[PDB]
Amino acid sequence: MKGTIVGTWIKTLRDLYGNDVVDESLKSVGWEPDRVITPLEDIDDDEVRRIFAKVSEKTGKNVNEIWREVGRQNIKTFSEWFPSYFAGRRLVNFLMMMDEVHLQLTKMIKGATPPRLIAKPVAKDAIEMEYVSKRKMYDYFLGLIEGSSKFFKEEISVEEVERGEKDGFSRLKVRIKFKNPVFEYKKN
Ligand code: HEM
Repeated sequence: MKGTIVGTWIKTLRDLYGNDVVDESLKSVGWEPDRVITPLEDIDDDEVRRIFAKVSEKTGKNVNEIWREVGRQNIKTFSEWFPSYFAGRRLVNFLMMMDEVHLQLTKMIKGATPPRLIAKPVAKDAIEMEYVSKRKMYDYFLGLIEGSSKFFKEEISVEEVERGEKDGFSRLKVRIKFKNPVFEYKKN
């Protein structure tokens, strides 16, 4: 995982569960509770999974529940660290932009494996978005969508069409319906 993001996660964990749970979880994996993660640092994914498992243990919450909660809250952390991506944006616009954003923010890393998040209109008031990644972070993905809905104050309906692994990649396809029309048919 890219260091910058793991950093936002540590902060989000502190905002949700407190400094004691977080400092202890970090120590459990050999980290200094106040460790400084550089932007381009490549934090091992399992190491992050071990931190979340420890948070799970200490909080009594299911680890998937924690990822879901971190995803909802991390949007707020994101708007504070990367305000430029939210500045005068609408939810549909924000989401359609994500696949490109993840590519741009990892292009400086050789062999980068960002999640693919291709989205496409499928109705005047709905889009289909497919999470594709080897990391299997379904709940984080679903939580970020829910958190995004809350940030932009735009109500949505999220239908999980399919989830599973195809050719080594975990995939989750959702259909996101908005309260109002957001698309119009136009000449291709
Ligand atoms: C403007 C806010 C956002 C920024 C700056 C951002 C940035 C990033 C970056 C740099 C990574 C690390 C990728 C890697 O190390 O390979 C990441 C991971 C991830 N992002 Fe975002 N992201 C944002 C919002 C979102 C949203 C809204 C979604 C979902 C629709 C999303 C889905 C994910 C997921 C699921 C991962 C976890 C890694 C994986 O599953 O492979 N992100 N994000």
